[PDB]
Amino acid sequence: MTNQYGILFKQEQAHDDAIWSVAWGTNKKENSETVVTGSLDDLVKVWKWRDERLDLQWSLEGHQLGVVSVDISHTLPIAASSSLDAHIRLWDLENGKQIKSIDAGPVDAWTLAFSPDSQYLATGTHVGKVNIFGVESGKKEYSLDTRGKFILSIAYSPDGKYLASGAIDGIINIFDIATGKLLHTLEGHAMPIRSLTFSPDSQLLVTASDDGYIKIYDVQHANLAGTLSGHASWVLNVAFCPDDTHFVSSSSDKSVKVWDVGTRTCVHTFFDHQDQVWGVKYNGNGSKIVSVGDDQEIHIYDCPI
Amino acid sequence: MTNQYGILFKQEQAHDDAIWSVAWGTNKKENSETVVTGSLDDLVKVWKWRDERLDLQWSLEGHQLGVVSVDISHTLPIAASSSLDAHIRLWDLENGKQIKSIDAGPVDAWTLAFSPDSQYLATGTHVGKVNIFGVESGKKEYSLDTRGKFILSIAYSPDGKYLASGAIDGIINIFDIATGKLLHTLEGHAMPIRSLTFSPDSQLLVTASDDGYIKIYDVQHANLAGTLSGHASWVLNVAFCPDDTHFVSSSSDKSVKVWDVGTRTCVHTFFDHQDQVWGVKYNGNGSKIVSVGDDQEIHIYDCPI
Amino acid sequence: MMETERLVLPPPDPLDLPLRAVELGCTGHWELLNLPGAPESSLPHGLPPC
Amino acid sequence: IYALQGRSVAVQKQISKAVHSNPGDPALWSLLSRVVAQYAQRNAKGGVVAGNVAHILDSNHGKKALLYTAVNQLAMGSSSAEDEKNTALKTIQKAALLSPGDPAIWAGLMAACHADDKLALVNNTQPKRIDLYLALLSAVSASIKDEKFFENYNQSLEKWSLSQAVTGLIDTGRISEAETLCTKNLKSNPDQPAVILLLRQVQCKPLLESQKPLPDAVLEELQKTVMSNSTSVPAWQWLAHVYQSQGMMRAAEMCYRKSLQLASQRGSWSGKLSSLLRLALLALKVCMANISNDHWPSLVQEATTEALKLCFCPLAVLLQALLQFKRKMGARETRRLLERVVYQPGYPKSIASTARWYLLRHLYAKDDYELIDVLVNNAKTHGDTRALELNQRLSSQ
Repeated sequence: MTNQYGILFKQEQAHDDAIWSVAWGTNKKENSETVVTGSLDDLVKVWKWRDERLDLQWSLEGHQLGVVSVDISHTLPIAASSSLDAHIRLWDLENGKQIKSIDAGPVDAWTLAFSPDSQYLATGTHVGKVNIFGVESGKKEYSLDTRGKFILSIAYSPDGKYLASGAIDGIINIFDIATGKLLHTLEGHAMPIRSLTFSPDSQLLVTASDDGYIKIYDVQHANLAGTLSGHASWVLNVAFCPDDTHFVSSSSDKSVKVWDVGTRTCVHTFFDHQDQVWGVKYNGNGSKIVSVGDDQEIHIYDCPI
Repeated sequence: MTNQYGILFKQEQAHDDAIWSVAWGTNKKENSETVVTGSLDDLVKVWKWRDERLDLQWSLEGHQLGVVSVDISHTLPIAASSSLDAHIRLWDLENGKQIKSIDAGPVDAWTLAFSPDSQYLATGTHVGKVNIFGVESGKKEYSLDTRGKFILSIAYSPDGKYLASGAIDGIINIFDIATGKLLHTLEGHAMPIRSLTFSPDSQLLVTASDDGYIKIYDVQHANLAGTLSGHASWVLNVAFCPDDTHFVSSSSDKSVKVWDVGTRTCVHTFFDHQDQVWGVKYNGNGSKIVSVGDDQEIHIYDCPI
Repeated sequence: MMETERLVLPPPDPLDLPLRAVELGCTGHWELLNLPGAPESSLPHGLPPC
Repeated sequence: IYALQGRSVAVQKQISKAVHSNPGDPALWSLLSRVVAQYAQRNAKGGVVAGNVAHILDSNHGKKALLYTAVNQLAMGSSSAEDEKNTALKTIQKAALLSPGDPAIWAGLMAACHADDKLALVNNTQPKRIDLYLALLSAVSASIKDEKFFENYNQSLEKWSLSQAVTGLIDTGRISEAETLCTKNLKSNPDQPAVILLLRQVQCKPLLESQKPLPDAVLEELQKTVMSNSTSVPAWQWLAHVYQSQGMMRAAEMCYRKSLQLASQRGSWSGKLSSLLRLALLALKVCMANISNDHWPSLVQEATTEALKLCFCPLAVLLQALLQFKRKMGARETRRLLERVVYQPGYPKSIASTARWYLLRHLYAKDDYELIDVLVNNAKTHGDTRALELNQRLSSQ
């Protein structure tokens, strides 16, 4: 019996307005399957995947303008969220109690990503800095900087000693986190990036563009070893699966395509999300897919191993 | 092929906030070299460059808000300052104590300038006029009138008999002090001017508007002799050298350039400030430059004769 | 408008403190002054139209 | 388009969406700051951040972005670390230096000066920056004269500036100058029922500053004058203060209630809390005199409940503490509530000191020396002069 990718769920009104960030954490080995979402309404909602559905755990708040990025930590149960007022919160994930509130000046932080051991929480900056705030202990441990434009999207390598930083002009800079020495700068595109993703066993780096193209690069060089041209309009987010077999992409043309690295073609395409999709993610394995659109819908698709 | 330009002194934190104007006066017949600066405070600190450094001498204050213009005199020991405080209190410079106080709001005074014989202290008003007060002799003998807009810059030709006035929207008015009759109104730039200066012997008038250009007009006619464009942001002050060969301009792009009028080119650029540079002046026999900036610092340069 | 008058003891207790309520800003932020007098809010006429 | 429908929350959300799409474009950030200043001014902190970001990303948008961020800081209050060089006054001053042409910056200067006066008064050190209101008003009028047409907006700006100048003159104490200004203004043009209220306020300041009895003619005149210019909660709250001054409390309560209804119908939010807290203060203070006709505690209860329904007003919880302490002074509930007020953080200094003081009095009533020394060290770990001195004087009578 063929196990085809199935819609398998739709959630009609997750938030009161558009949804912008989704994180899926199989942090707890028990029935946690924590899903966290930020949605421009100054609310961060914690959901759980109980048997076949999402039941809200709680909605927790304190945010001035819309929320821009959320992230969930694998090692410890802990969440982190940044908004438009450059103000970062850390969430307990057991009481919703805001352990710490890292402030920030007018230009410090745009997006977030944890360290594999949940210690550094690298973040972008409107004027090019990639300064790092040590988790739970320190503030502005150091500031790795270049000369350049806005940095929308930031990627972090899984193993370490890599930190990829997209830019508004469309250029990528990769810095090794060990010391901060810029390895080499990739020209990238002539339009913004909005998403950067590495791979598990991180040797391949995939970049999403604002012109609809997707570029595959090899970490050892600046070899543009791939280019994908299926999405009509912009592409906003790209995520992999725990094996280097396929990734999900969520254009701004209301289409989510699941591409494959081996053949670099769209193996399957989904047609939902009446308005444009802003986030996509994978669960603790390759099985399940989460997509969040501008319309207030959470979607969980299936993708057998 | 250029001379040896370079810093001599660097005051680390002169005031507690931005420094908005500066005046250098070799007032006494011997080598006194007193530098007076006003800031975003009440502070009007009076420094003295004795041999190799600035040592604070007076810290006099009577103001409530930030000082927008300061001035010094070459004949008497005296100084004047205006602020958003609606007051023109003029100091003594010998015991560090106030001499007088004139009530005048942004409709009666914006920026100061002493007379060639340091006797009248004309200022530029809001409704378009230029008001000429009398130091040590009262208030408001007479006001020249130009049917225009807010007036920002006031300059006196070194020999007297000429007064120039820039305005918001660009137009420039040249009066002759002898009769008080408008000689001619140049149109200059199309946005506010906020700095003007004659040349020694008063045959060359240098403007600096908000768009980056530096017109070089010619007095006794309306001829312009060229446009100096080398900045990348607003131009905030221009000071003309004691010998009629160079002049210094400070821009809002954190850079102090030194031009020469013979070839209309930039000889040397100083890249030493870290924020907007609000004030530049020469000294006596012009061989040093003072540059006060938005960051609290006082640079003194070396332009050998 | 029914009573038209009230007589009260102005120094009721010399131990206790009179309450002076000062209002700061449009977003709710109040403080308590010591000396007795009018309520004396800040920005009495509201925010200036910008 | 969204604002036409009166939605008034979607608007800010929509502009935030647009800025998220295109994180550059200083203009977009500046517009977000302006809308937050105008619509939904409860995200003041976000607005301040947005204005600062707009100012950073260029120089030529300095003008409007600095104006909007200064106004947002004004709306915020004094929610800072008492840090120099980043208060409202400094930023509005910076904007005034950038473009001294529009009248909004001058009005912002007026507001910043008044707010600084009030903050210094709170710290109770000195009123400063005393007499500049007349010059700024002249500047505002001169600047407005050269604006082509935003007629309604220009009228609003000039009217607000005039009112603010008169109030400032009243505050500093130069009654005569305010009087001459108002007289000249009314002699200029036919009467408008707003300025006459200002003339009433300036008139009635000497009188009622010293205890005196007033004739019913003036009081009825004042009430009619307030009715002339209705739909303005400030005026009504001031009238209620007048009632308290002479002392007709229930009438003051009614005036506050009318202001509350007016504020609630308008959809405003600050005015409603101001009216509720003021009414609660009136009832509790009148109760302080230990008066009969036990209805004022009920009014205190309802007002405080409404206040907590809206928001997290510390004054409301302290007010409940005082109501409980005064009526049925008691042993346990009052001490527990007072200690709860004075022990969890996130509370203003004055509230903590007052609650600490009353808890100290109750604890001295029911002697327990260990807790008393605990209170003494609590005072020590903060800055206080009054609790410890009173405890020392009355520990050995």
